[PDB]
Amino acid sequence: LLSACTIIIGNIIGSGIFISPKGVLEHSGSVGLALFVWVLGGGVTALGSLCYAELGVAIPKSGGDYAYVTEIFGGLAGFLLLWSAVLIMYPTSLAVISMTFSNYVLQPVFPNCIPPTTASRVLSMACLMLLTWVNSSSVRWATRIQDMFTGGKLLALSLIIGVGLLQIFQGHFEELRPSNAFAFWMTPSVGHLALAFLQGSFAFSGWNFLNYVTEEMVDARKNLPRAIFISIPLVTFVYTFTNIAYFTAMSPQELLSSNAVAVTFGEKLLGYFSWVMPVSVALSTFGGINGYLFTYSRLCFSGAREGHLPSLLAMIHVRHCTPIPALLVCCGATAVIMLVGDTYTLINYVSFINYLCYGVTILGLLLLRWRRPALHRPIKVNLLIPVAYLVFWAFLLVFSFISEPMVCGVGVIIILTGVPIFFLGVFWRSKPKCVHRLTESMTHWGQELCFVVYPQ
Amino acid sequence: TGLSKEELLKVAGSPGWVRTRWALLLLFWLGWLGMLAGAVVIIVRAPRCRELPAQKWWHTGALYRIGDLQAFQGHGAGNLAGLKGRLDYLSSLKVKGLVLGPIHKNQKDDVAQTDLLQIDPNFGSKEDFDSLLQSAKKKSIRVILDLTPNYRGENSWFSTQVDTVATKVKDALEFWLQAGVDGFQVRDIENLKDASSFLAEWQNITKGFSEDRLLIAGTNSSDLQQILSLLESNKDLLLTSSYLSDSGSTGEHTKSLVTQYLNATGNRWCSWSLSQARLLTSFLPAQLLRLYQLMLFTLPGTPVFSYGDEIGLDAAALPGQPMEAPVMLWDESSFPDIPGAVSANMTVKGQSEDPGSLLSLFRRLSDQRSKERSLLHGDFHAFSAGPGLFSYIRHWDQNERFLVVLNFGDVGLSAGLQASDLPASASLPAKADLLLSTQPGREEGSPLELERLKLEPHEGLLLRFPYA
Ligand SMILES: *[C@@H]1O[C@H](CO)[C@@H](O)[C@H](O)[C@H]1NC(C)=O
Ligand SMILES: *[C@@H]1O[C@H](CO)[C@@H](O)[C@H](O)[C@H]1NC(C)=O
Ligand SMILES: *[C@@H]1O[C@H](CO)[C@@H](O)[C@H](O)[C@H]1NC(C)=O
Ligand SMILES: *[C@@H]1O[C@H](CO)[C@@H](O)[C@H](O)[C@H]1NC(C)=O
Repeated sequence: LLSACTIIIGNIIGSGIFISPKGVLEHSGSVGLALFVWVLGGGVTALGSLCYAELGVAIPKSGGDYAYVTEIFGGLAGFLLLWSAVLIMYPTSLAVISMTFSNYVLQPVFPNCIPPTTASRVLSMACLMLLTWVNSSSVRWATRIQDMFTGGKLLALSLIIGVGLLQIFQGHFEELRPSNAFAFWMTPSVGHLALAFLQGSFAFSGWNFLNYVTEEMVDARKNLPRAIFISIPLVTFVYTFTNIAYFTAMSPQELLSSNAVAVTFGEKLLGYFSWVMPVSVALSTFGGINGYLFTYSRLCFSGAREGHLPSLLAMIHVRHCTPIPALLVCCGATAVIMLVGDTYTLINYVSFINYLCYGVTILGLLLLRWRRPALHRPIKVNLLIPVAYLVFWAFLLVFSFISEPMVCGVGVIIILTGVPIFFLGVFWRSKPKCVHRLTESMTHWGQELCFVVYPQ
Repeated sequence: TGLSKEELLKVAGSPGWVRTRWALLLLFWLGWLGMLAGAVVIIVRAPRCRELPAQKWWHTGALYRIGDLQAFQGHGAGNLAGLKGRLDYLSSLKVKGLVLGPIHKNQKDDVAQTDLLQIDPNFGSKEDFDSLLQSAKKKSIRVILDLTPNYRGENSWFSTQVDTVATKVKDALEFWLQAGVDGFQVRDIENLKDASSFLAEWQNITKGFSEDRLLIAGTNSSDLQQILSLLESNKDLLLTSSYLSDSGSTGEHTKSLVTQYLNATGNRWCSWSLSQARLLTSFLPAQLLRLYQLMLFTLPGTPVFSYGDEIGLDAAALPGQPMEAPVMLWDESSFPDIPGAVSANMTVKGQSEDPGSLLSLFRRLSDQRSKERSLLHGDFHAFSAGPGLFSYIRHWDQNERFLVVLNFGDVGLSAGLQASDLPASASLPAKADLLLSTQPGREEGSPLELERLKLEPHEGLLLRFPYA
């Protein structure tokens, strides 16, 4: 119950609420449409979470998306999903969080003009490398630091909501009235609505990470639906109230013109205490990066337990018992990604691929329902949830493909390049002795350099 | 699988790999510290943001003059209550103020009887004024009261002594700041003697209640030297005058007038209009309106328009309307004196559905002026133009730069843009996005070149380009 509700609230709330409001509103065209898109996401997440809970209690294996799909579709689909998660989802999320941290730190120095790009990128890399070193040094430090960052982010959200309520009680709700709420400065099309939903779904990303710890959950059958029902509506309410506070504190046009909505809020409302918030926001971004790294490691381990990834990525330090190669690979991939795109293009990439993976998993749930009707399932969901989610997912995917072909095409191409690697590596079991020698040499080099051994 | 054992790794990793690991860790830490030092280095030596100017309310948009309420609504509806219902349309035009009046008591050429402190019952009661002011304040449409002592007579300041008129004016100011008006306007100050002193005192009083109030003065002087006599002592006074009365239909002449007027006063805030109480169409043909509106909306100052100037209302091309206050046309029944003499093409109803109408251009330009920082308070710089062109750049800090090209001639010409007249932070790019043109037949959003661009007769182009 409350044991896991805390983790469900913790993994969902990262930094998206400090990025999405500018992206959503620009595409929503009005306060009402944006505040509706938020609640829409708050229900699409709930449906997917319920279906994921059903899948998790159906198959006791742990690993989440990687474990379920491999059970239902086979090795190829599982490897493709692992490839997409390793290359695109996690590194892009980390890059977005780091860029957000740099933007929020540099905004007070340049309040009316954009900060230099080189300084922002260098600062983001500095933060990312410091957190990678912290995660490589020890684990208890990382745990305590993550708890402190969670405290910081909850404090920031509570302060924003409280100031918004105080302003509401003072009689300042000009934008929320129907006369101003539905003042459309641009006719919203269907494709623009799809892009707005892609931007607004980043704030809810990370809700399926609970499925990575299902084996560690005590009595999942009863607590899991209760946890979902307690968590998802509360998160939706918190996000909607934060958006309401943002809109009551500043005008939509001036909100769109700021690179840090929260910073403008703090500048105009907190006055002298403004400096309190951008620090308290920054901690939140920290609490993202660290946490994501943890999940990355707990994926790579699994990626080697099924024989899909090289064993060198699953080894731990001899003394400190930390997964150094996984963190190094994650840092390298994120640093490579950060040089190329902008924050919102990366958000579009990660949201598109996240929804593709969710749809594939739900279709796998339906196929499992068809193929194994005698399987003992502790909880059974109605077909309405999977069919509605599948229809919504299909419409969103076609509309986003039409709206922005380039980024979705690049993502699909990157996913498709994973098939030949799988066929050459795992399907092909007649590797020449040269390949075996190269693999053994690289594993020995990694073991000697990083001082790591296979977990016992 | 293939891997080294824990004891095997400890045996192998003892002799020399410890030194390599320590060296790599130290190199990583040194690289991180150098990275942070570099970050601080570029942060310190980066260009700094420019400071905002803290604009007033009569700075972010145009004003809308209403000479008489009788012709604004028509017969049977010329009242303050009737005007209260037009606030929706007035906010649709995105104006920032109304020059309303005169509505004070003035029967005929009687100094003692003329009371500036009492509202004429014909135009409504004081309760109607309070309700209108509250409704306009809720909609952010500030109301400025005209205070011409005599508007029904040939003399706007009476033929007798004027010091009692000045006392009445001062009492009117104090009373109407008690009421809550957001400014005042006086007209025909030519006939006023020593008007500089009274103008200074009235600015004094008006600014004495708050810093968010203004005084507007109007005159018919068409020469440059006289205006500086009035502005030599007052520096926050909006002075509308017939400085652009003569047309000339030449871009270079208008450029000379605008540049000389700006340079003579420095760079102070101005007001751009062709008269004090007259429409654009009195001095312009049909084809020049769509260009003059763009020029007025793209110049540094506070544009001042009269009612009917957004639909090109004219009194010289439609019999039955006096030139002082033509009847505003909303539909085909707005002019019943001569039935069938109006078309659903010269009314508000018939132009709110036509993208190519003048009202659409008015609304688009007002929206662009009321939001973009460069048009709000950006620096204005004019460079060399063509045979009959007038081109200028609006640029502020890092925001979007705007270029305006206007052709007052009747013969097609070329761009002929010459550089070396702008600062290094506002150099013209090779290709610039095109916002709008005054005539149909131009593709919007297409990046046009600035070296082979050709001008159609009586055409103006508004273009954008981000910081470069
Ligand atoms: C306005 O009046 C005040 C009070 O007499 C005086 O201090 C101030 O200088 C006056 N301002 C101008 C511009 O004359
Ligand atoms: C301006 O006013 C003066 C003085 O009354 C008058 O002689 C002159 O004709 C006026 N000019 C115009 C253009 O109305
Ligand atoms: C304005 O006057 C100054 C000083 O005499 C002169 O240098 C400048 O060229 C003038 N500007 C124009 C546009 O005539
Ligand atoms: C519409 O009004 C314009 C401007 O007065 C005029 O040139 C045109 O002929 C009118 N069109 C019709 C169909 O009456």
